[PDB]
Amino acid sequence: IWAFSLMFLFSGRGYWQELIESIVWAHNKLKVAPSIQPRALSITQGRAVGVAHYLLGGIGTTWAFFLARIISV
Amino acid sequence: AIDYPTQLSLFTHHVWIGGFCIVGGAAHGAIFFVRDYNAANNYNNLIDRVIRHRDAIISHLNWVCIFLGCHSFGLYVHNDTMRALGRSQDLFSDNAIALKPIFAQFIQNLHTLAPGSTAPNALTTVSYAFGGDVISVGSKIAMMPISLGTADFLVHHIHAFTIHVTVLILLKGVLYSRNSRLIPDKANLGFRFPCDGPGRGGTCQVSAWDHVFLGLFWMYNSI
Amino acid sequence: LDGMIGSSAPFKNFDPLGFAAKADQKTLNKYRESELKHGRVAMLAVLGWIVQEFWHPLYDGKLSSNPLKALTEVPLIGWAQIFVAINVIEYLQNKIKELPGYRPGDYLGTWEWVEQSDEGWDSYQTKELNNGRLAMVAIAGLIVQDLITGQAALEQITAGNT
Amino acid sequence: MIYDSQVYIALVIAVVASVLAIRLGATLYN
Amino acid sequence: KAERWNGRHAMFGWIVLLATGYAQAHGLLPEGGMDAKEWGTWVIVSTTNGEQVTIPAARAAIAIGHLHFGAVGVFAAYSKNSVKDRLLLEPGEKDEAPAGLFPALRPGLTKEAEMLNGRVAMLGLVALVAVSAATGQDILSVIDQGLGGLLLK
Amino acid sequence: MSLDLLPSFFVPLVGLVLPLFSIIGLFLYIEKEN
Amino acid sequence: VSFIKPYRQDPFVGHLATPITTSAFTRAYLKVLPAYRPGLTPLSRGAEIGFTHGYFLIGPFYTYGPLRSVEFSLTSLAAGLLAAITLLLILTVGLSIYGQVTYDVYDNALIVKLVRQMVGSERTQDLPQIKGTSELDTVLGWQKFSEGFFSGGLIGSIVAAVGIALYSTYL
Amino acid sequence: KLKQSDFPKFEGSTGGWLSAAKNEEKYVIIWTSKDASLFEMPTGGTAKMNAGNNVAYFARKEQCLALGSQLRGFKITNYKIFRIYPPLDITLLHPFDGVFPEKVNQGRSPVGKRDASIGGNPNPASLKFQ
Amino acid sequence: FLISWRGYWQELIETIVWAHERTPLANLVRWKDKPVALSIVQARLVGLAHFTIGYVLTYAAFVIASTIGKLG
Amino acid sequence: VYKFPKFSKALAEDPSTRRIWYGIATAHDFESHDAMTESKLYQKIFASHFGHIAIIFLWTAGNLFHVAWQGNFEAWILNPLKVRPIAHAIWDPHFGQAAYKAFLKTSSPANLALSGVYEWWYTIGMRTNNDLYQGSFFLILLSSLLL
Amino acid sequence: SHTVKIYDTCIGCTQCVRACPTDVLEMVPWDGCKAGQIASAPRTEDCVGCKRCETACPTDFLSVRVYLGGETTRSLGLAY
Ligand code: CLA
Ligand code: CLA
Ligand code: CLA
Ligand code: CLA
Ligand code: CLA
Ligand SMILES: CCCCCCCC(=O)OCC(=C\C=C\C(C)=C\C=C\C=C(C)\C=C\C=C(/C)C=C=C1C(C)(C)C[C@H](OC(C)=O)C[C@@]1(C)O)/C=C/[C@@]12O[C@]1(C)C[C@@H](O)CC2(C)C
Ligand SMILES: CC(/C=C/C=C(C)/C=C/[C@@]12O[C@]1(C)C[C@@H](O)CC2(C)C)=C\C=C\C=C(C)\C=C\C=C(C)\C=C\[C@@]12O[C@]1(C)C[C@@H](O)CC2(C)C
Ligand SMILES: CC(/C=C/C=C(C)/C=C/[C@@]12O[C@]1(C)C[C@@H](O)CC2(C)C)=C\C=C\C=C(C)\C=C\C=C(C)\C=C\[C@@]12O[C@]1(C)C[C@@H](O)CC2(C)C
Ligand SMILES: CC1=C(C/C=C(\C)CCC[C@H](C)CCC[C@H](C)CCCC(C)C)C(=O)c2ccccc2C1=O
Repeated sequence: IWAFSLMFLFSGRGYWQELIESIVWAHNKLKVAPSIQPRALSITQGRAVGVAHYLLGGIGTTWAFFLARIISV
Repeated sequence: AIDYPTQLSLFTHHVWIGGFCIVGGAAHGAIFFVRDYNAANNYNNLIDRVIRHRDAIISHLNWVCIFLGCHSFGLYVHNDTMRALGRSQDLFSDNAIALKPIFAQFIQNLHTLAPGSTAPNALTTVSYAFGGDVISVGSKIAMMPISLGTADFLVHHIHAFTIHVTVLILLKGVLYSRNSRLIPDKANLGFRFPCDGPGRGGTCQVSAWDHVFLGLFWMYNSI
Repeated sequence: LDGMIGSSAPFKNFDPLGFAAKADQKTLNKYRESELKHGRVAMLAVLGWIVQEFWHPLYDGKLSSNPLKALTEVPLIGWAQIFVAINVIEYLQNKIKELPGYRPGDYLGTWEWVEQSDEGWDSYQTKELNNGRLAMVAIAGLIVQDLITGQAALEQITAGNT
Repeated sequence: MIYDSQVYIALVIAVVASVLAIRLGATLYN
Repeated sequence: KAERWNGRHAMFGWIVLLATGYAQAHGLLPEGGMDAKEWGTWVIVSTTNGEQVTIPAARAAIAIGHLHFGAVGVFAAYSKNSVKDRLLLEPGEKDEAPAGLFPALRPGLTKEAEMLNGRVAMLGLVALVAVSAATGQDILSVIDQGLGGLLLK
Repeated sequence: MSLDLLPSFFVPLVGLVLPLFSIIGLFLYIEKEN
Repeated sequence: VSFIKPYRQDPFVGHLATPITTSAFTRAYLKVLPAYRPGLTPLSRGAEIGFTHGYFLIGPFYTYGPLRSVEFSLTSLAAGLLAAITLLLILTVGLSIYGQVTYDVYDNALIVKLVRQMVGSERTQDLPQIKGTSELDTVLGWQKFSEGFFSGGLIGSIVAAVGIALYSTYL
Repeated sequence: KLKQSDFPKFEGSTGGWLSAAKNEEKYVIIWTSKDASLFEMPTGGTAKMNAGNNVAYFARKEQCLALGSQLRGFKITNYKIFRIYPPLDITLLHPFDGVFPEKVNQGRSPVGKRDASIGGNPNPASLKFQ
Repeated sequence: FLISWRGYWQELIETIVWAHERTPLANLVRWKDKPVALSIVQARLVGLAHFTIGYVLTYAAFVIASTIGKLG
Repeated sequence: VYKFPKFSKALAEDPSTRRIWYGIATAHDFESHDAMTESKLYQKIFASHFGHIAIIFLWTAGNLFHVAWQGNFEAWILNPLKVRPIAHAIWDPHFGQAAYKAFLKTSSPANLALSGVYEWWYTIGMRTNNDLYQGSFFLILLSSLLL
Repeated sequence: SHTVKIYDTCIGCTQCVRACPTDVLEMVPWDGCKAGQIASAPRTEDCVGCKRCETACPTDFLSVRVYLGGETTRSLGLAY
């Protein structure tokens, strides 16, 4: 999860929107494009997702490390 | 005290909750400044005077953060490179250049002497961490004097440095939430906005939210 | 004995011997400078006397807690540095004294900001002056008592040599 | 083990290659 | 300008080489090697089998003397407004005119005399290095041969 | 002068003097005017 | 009373008149420093600054260098002195290049008046503009300042080394 | 208290202009207000208008224009922004023809107008080495 | 350099600029180029360069040292 | 603040430090330089290619010389499975005595060679520290040719 | 300084002009749309590149386009 966060933290919205463009092209080619137009997460939401995943991954890694170490010994 | 998993988990959990809540307090201070702050109602009061010299505060906090980081972390790196170069007597260690936390040891001595001298109705010190006997329950140590040496000096200054940088990010977010030299009308863009544009060389993350984002990162580091 | 700051309730314009009734403004400025310097030095001296008596962390302990005895125990090369620092400070004060609008005891240059002084500013200046006077009397008493008895402040009080 | 003469002349030839390098560097302009 | 400065340095260095030969011959020029325990591992030259060959103490002393002279030079370089002859040319200043194949024969403490002597000293250093490289002896050995034996005596 | 003295002659020379002169030249060049 | 006011009655400057920026103590203390002391040529300012700076610079190098000694060692003192002198040389190089790239003036406090009076219709930045009227703000002034800094640094480092040796030997 | 009587009653902030607006350019905004309204400075905090002529100096055109946009909330419209070079070289900037740029005024010519949409732009490969 | 973007570093640099401009004994020294934060593309490049250099260095150290210390 | 990005007037007029940063990162984008033609582009690329090949040959010559001078190539020939190849000697003033002792190989502290040049040169028929020196000399000559 | 171009897809809705923070754009008479007005960019020397102008553009792919170019103390938004 911590490594997953870096996708949102390091990248930008334009690339994901333009990739969603081709995915939407495929869906339209198969007549399965949703009426609710799929858009990439906003810049602020991309940052929020990145920081939330970063915190969750780091805190969970420390959580598992601490708990296993201090329960074993 | 003899259930070490419980003690470790309780400490870590409560410190994490504290750090998150502090970052949230900074975030909502910034939100108040953006939304609920009225310039007319706060003429020449404390809030106004703080905004009027925000530059001085932020610049001196920047200098303090650089000083603390340089010192703490570079003493760590100096120790690392002296050890890697086979120069064990050039470290910032106890058997080397020693940085004794004398102020904290003085306080530790004052507490272990408190019962009968300054707390005359006490029978024992408040905590054995300040000094005293080793308290063991079922052959497991409950509490014991926590000695402070050069290793605790460095890590305490690391704590101070990380806390100062987190405060720097959050205070810069709160103070520059309404306006700046870059964006003189940042309050009109709201508390939560990505940028003002690629101009001015680039105006990413100028919000105040983007400061609660970076401050969350630095709080994670510190905690 | 003028509209000068420092007149308090118990004895307003306290000049029983008339030292100020004949002096000009320059002599009165000199008197105020001397009084303020004496008061500040005496406040520092009283605080140091007491704190040294019940706390002397420096010099690896030693430096007997009784003042007027540690006066002859400082390495005498630390005395020189204190003397030089006081001298440099007073050289800076002398340089301040020629700045325009200088006031007798004002080394912070409060005349730059304080035009048309308030009652709070005058009251605080009087507070500083009165505390300085009390500290002058206290330090004179401290030195005299330690000379005649040989015990320090908290030592003489603790034993009961009163 | 190479001699002092071997290293010295290699250093001298290296100097000549250096003067040729700045001439190429300056010819590729400021 | 560069030619004049290099000629001055070449003459002074002929003097320095004579002084070094005299010091080596007359029991000066300290003996042994530098103390690695005192001056770190940077003075260690090689370790053949369990012994550390260090930089000779004589080399260190000669380097210190050369450091004195080079420091004097660096001060004069960053003292342009107080020295009689500057190291570099001021913007506007124009380089003295080349002396040519043969500088004017003006004896005494003249620009031409110093110019000629600097050229002669630099040529002498070039010839000394060439002789040492071609024949294979030490520089001081070549100077000793070129003085008959009156230097290393 | 032996061959083993060349490291002690060259490493300080290169790694300290060359940075100094290179910094001087580069700073002078990039701070020029027209 | 209020002890913070706009600087020089200008509420639009990025500055304030606090009890630290514009206090009489600050005024006198900064006016006795070599950088602002009246009656000093730029060479004298540089010499005093270099003396003080070398004097306090030899300290950390000698005390905490790579060749320290809990007792007094001539090698430790020489190492600290050489390190301080080389650091002063680096600082002098920086001063020289800074002055080379910053100013183009040989006599200030006049050129400004000349171009404010006799017009400055030229390439500007030498006739017009000109930041600062101090003698330190000229090509000649900064060159002498750097020369003084360098010489005074050498002298002060040597003096501090002598003092350190005397203190370690006779005390 | 202040250098000029028309300055807003501002206590000064460490966010005003710097050495740049003494040797490159400074911007001054002038306006007349009916009331001594309390407004927020683009640089620091709260200042008080004068019931009459008001003059403020800033380091950027954007700061003056942000102040002017704030003034519109006070029903103030006559604000005018000038650029001052290192000497007293005053140039009127914002109400350039006396009419705000949002309102069409005769005597303005189109600058930077292309007589085609975006799709008519030339291919970059045909704009190589010019 | 990758997580923190510009805009947050321009205001901090402005504060540093004010601090340098308003301090005695350092007003004598002024920059010729106005210090500004790295551009967005430059910041991306610098973060990528740090990421790549650290990646390469740490893996080279690991592979070499592990092979040497494990296989004699 | 001028004359550094000689190839770009737009950058040379930048009053900020961005001019220095962008001057480095646009130095080799010849197609974007001011007053640019195709002939000059190809000629500059050609000369840069020559300088680059010269750099490569100088790097190889340096490897050869340092193996010949501070390596143990000749000793490695007689026992390739036990002798560890040496890349070059180390002279670092920051070393302690312990670091000197640990990095000490034969006569001076040195780095083991992980480039496999010993095996490559041994395979192609090199048996002497004078064969490597000849290669270094020839490669410096080739670098001079290319420059 | 940055480059700002206006295209005839302009509908003269003035949202670009009233969004410019540095007074770069202005409305000028025109005869290519119902409103009889088109945006102009006569003060691009003050253009900062914030692109607020084209965030307020309602036309399909914009009628005001900002091309970032050479930087200036005005275009970099430097108060120092
Ligand atoms: C290991 C990675 C790393 C490091 C070293 C830093 C370092 C720093 N960050 Mg941070 N940061 C990081 C990751 C890191 N960050 C990440 C991942 C994020 C994303 C959220 C951030 C976000 C962030 C923000 C938002 C802020 C910082 C700030 C700071 C600075 C605090 C002041 C200080 O200590 O300066 C001292 C410098 C150091 C301690 C670095 C090491 C220096 C060595 C030990 C000493 C000097 C070495 C010497 C000069 C080398 C010379 C030789 C060389 C020329 C060859 C400091 C430069 C704050 C700032 O601007 O500064 C006040 C700030 O506001 N950072
Ligand atoms: C901030 C972190 C830090 C600190 C404090 C030190 C400290 C030290 N290092 Mg070190 N080092 C560090 C990081 C640090 N290192 C890092 C990150 C690396 C790896 C790149 C190294 C690599 C390294 C090596 C390789 C060596 C050292 C050595 C040393 C020692 C001597 C250095 C010296 O000559 O001082 C020079 C000091 C000065 C010129 C003075 C600077 C400090 C002054 C006093 C500041 C004064 C401020 C003042 C109070 C302001 C108020 C003034 C008032 C009038 C208003 C010293 C103990 C050497 C050693 O062996 O020592 C044991 C050595 O060989 N270091
Ligand atoms: C007139 C003032 C004065 C004088 C002459 C002395 C003299 C002495 N003190 Mg002392 N002291 C003073 C005030 C003074 N004290 C005050 C006010 C305190 C309370 C903080 C102390 C606390 C104190 C302790 C805890 C100790 C001494 C000790 C000593 C002795 C050794 C010197 C030393 O280490 O000082 C140390 C002094 C300090 C740590 C505090 C000094 C702070 C100064 C007075 C305030 C700032 C002065 C400034 C430079 C000038 C003012 C600026 C402006 C007003 C113009 C020496 C006899 C030591 C000793 O051997 O005891 C027997 C010792 O351990 N002093
Ligand atoms: C690119 C090839 C290359 C590389 C990376 C190195 C690397 C090194 N050499 Mg080296 N060397 C080389 C070629 C090379 N050498 C050649 C061809 C010769 C024969 C003349 C030497 C002769 C030589 C000696 C005699 C010594 C070193 C030493 C060293 C080490 C310290 C650096 C130093 O003092 O350089 C000094 C290098 C020279 C005086 C020769 C010049 C190097 C080549 C010809 C220049 C290559 C330039 C390169 C292509 C790009 C330059 C970039 C520049 C513009 C910034 C270091 C490991 C020292 C050592 O072993 O310390 C332990 C040492 O004493 N070298
Ligand atoms: C190739 C690069 C290189 C080289 C060769 C050196 C070399 C050296 N470093 Mg160093 N260093 C470097 C890069 C380098 N550094 C970098 C990049 C950093 C930052 C990460 C450091 C950080 C560092 C620290 C923190 C310290 C060193 C120290 C040292 C010295 C080793 C300690 C010793 O025993 O000397 C003892 C030193 C002496 C006896 C005196 C040496 C003083 C200078 C160097 C002599 C120069 C003479 C010069 C020609 C004089 C010019 C004329 C002048 C008089 C006018 C040595 C001179 C240590 C040292 O000595 O500090 C000064 C030390 O504390 N270095
Ligand atoms: C290298 C020598 C080889 C000898 C072999 C052994 C000796 C040795 O080892 O030496 C090294 C050594 C000492 C060397 C000392 C030296 C060279 C001092 C030189 C000082 C030069 C000075 C003052 C120059 C002044 C010039 C000026 C002012 C120049 C100038 C002018 C003027 C004159 C024209 C006037 C102009 O006027 C205007 C207009 O400005 C300005 C200017 C600039 O132009 C000690 C070595 C050891 O002590 C150590 C290290 C260890 C011990 O255990 C063993 C020994 C004793 C051997
Ligand atoms: C500088 C020089 C000597 C300098 C010596 C100095 C400073 C002295 C240093 C010392 O004092 C110290 C410091 C310390 C002492 O302990 C050691 C010494 C050493 C004693 C020799 C130059 C010697 C320089 C020489 C010999 C130059 C020869 C150049 C020739 C032949 C050029 C020919 C051409 O220019 C033409 C004619 C036409 C062109 O188109 C083509 C070509 C071919 C390029
Ligand atoms: C000038 C010189 C030295 C000058 C020294 C001076 C000024 C010293 C001045 C002093 O102030 C100092 C500095 C320091 C003071 O404490 C001492 C004094 C004394 C006060 C040496 C020249 C030294 C000059 C030398 C050694 C010349 C050697 C020339 C050779 C070998 C020529 C060979 C040829 O002529 C043939 C044989 C055939 C030809 O066809 C081909 C060639 C090759 C040209
Ligand atoms: C991948 C990515 C996207 C695309 C991401 C999208 C469209 C999110 C898609 C989420 C799906 C549709 C729903 C979530 C599905 C998960 C399986 C549910 C979460 C798991 C639960 C256990 C919580 C961005 O929009 C973006 C924006 C800015 C910076 C970086 C990025 C970025 O990295």
